[PDB]
Amino acid sequence: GSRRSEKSRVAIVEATRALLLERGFDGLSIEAVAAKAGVGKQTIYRWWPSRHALVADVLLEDADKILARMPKTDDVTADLASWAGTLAAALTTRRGHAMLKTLMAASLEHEDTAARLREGFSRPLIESVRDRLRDEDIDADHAQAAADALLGAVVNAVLSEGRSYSRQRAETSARIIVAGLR
Amino acid sequence: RRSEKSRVAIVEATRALLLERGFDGLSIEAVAAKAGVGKQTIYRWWPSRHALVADVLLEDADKILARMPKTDDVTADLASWAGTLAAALTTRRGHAMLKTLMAASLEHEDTAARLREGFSRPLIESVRDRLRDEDIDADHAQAAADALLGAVVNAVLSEGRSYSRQRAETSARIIVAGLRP
Amino acid sequence: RRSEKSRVAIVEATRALLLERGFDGLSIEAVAAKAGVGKQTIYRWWPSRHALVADVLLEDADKILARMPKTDDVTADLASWAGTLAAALTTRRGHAMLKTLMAASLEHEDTAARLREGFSRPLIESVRDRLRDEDIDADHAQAAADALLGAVVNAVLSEGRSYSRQRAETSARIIVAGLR
Amino acid sequence: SEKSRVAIVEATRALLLERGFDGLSIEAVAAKAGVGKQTIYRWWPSRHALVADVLLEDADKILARMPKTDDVTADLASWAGTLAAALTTRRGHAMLKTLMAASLEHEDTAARLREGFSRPLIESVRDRLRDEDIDADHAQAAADALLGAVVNAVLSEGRSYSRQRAETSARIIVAGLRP
DNA sequence: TCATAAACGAGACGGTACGTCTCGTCTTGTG
DNA sequence: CACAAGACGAGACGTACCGTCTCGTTTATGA
Repeated sequence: GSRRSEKSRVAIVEATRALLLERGFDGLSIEAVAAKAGVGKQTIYRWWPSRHALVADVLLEDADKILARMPKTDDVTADLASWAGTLAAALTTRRGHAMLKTLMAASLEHEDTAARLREGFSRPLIESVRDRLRDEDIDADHAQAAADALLGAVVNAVLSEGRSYSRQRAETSARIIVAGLR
Repeated sequence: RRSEKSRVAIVEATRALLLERGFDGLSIEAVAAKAGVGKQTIYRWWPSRHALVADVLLEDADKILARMPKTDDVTADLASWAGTLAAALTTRRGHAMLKTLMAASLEHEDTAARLREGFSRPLIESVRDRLRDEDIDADHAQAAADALLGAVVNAVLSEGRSYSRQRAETSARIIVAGLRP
Repeated sequence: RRSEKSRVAIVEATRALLLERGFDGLSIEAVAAKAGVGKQTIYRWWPSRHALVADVLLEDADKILARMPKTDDVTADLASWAGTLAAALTTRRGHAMLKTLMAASLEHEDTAARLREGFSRPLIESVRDRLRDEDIDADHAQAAADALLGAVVNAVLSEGRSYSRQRAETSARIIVAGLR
Repeated sequence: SEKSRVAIVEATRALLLERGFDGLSIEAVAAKAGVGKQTIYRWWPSRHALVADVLLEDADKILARMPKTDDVTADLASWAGTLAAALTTRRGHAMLKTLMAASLEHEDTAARLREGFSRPLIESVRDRLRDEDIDADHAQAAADALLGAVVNAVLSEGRSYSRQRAETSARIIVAGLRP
């Protein structure tokens, strides 16, 4: 029997990406997506339960555009500093920013997509950090509070202030936090 | 003139509705109906839904903004303050205020500006000032404050209730310790 | 509170779409658009597409209902009344009206009752009364009226604007002759 | 495949009974049969065309042959009375309503239904009159008048319309055909 | 002491979007 | 190698709110 149209799925996904880019999450209608992709609304509803699941699936496929590798060296401070700065750079590009904003918005509005987006974004970042500190044998309570403050520094700053938030502050926060672990 | 009864009604309905349905679930018509008011009397005094919500949050600002204790141990102070903040953002009310502050700020530029003035800026200021009351270099105070507030706010926003005073305090201790040569 | 003019605009728009679509392709959204109005202005004041359409039909009763001529020649009068009726159901508008009236009525009984009370009944009453003048058994009058209105209405419902004045008039002539 | 074409018709029939016209859906018909709706669309554009075929295959429950004896008034009265009974039975009223709706839904369908129902009734009357050397105009007008009376009346009033009324209109019309 | 204008409750207005529904065509796997 | 099962583009359905705009109807002085 009939099966899902790949062409329509691709068109929907791409149209959503574009509309978030030019309008934001709050500015996104299922109707606009359908129009822009030349599909019927129901082709969207058939496969996704909401605006939120659609948006989540669209961000997740772009998750590599934010998660860079964690550098491994004898020098742990410079590793987490490079990691923090690189992530900051990523989160202050036009789409890095719009991606973070959208990600926050969708998470606030629906718990399921917060969880999925977080296994897509939050968790791998924090685990890069905890893994890196676990290499230097740091008590997990501490490695946790540390990963907390390093990622939180960046994500919170980029959400409060905009693209103006510079690498340097992130790298500084990485240095302080790391030196705190004696 | 202006009706105070109507105003308190509207603000109270906006609070209760924020609490029960979150920001995305708040409609003006709902606020009006629960307040027994005509919705025009909401548009007459507030330029938008976001500004109204902003006002409501600011009026509640003292539930979240706590004064930095200034004793002899900067560590115990910053940790006291962090755990206190994390405890205050962890009740249904504090949490709802956090989520709302975020949603509203993400959607409206000037509402973001007001809420940053009323919440983010003073909270960064608390930590920053407290470190510049010793003589930590300014960049280091910025970055440290960035990290403490960052830890608390992003954690609460990620794990809600199951965030603890303890992790926020420990985080405070690690940051402060990273400031001693 | 309730806007006149919005109402007027919706009734005219409805008339237009029925006239062109007709009842089966009548949508609220097309009406709203055509009338420069919000849907909810239609939904607020009308429990159904049928009650809307029925108000629109009942306002145009005058276009169809005509006074019964009363002369010395009852044959002449019923011929004229019927030919005048069949003329008015053979116009673009009158025909679209009949189809709509019948379509609307089939779908809901309250609608059929309101239209039968604003249309069928005054016409059969017109005929029956005209014959009650000339003094005729009730059954005969009734079944004569059934056939005078019936010939016209069912001809027009079946074939369309190809139906004629002549046929209606002649049917009248025949029926009345038959009451001799 | 014409084994499917038939299994669809009686399925539409069966359904059309319990749901009536407005509540008919190609989807439901495809479901009752062992068939994908595309099979139904292979032979019919729409619901109206299919309902129309069902009805046409059941024309004989409505139309009955014109009696031809030595008494025209009796023949026509009999005809009109029989059609009148047929149109106010219970299934007959429902059928008439479905026929009218189906016609209103689309012009092409109103034409097929007129051609298989209205037309042979009219022509049965015109022909029965042409057998008595009545004028074509007068035979047509009398036809319009008898069929018209019955059909219009059953559409306007319920199933309460009676044999005697149709019969009476017949006697009146025929009486009026005399010099 | 009234009359008088503001602010008010109510809620109708032209609109946008929602999420559901059914139509008639298009697609694909299996029987 | 035809066809049931059903995905698809289209677009109307009736509902919920949006922000604007009348409506009478309180009120609270200051003429």
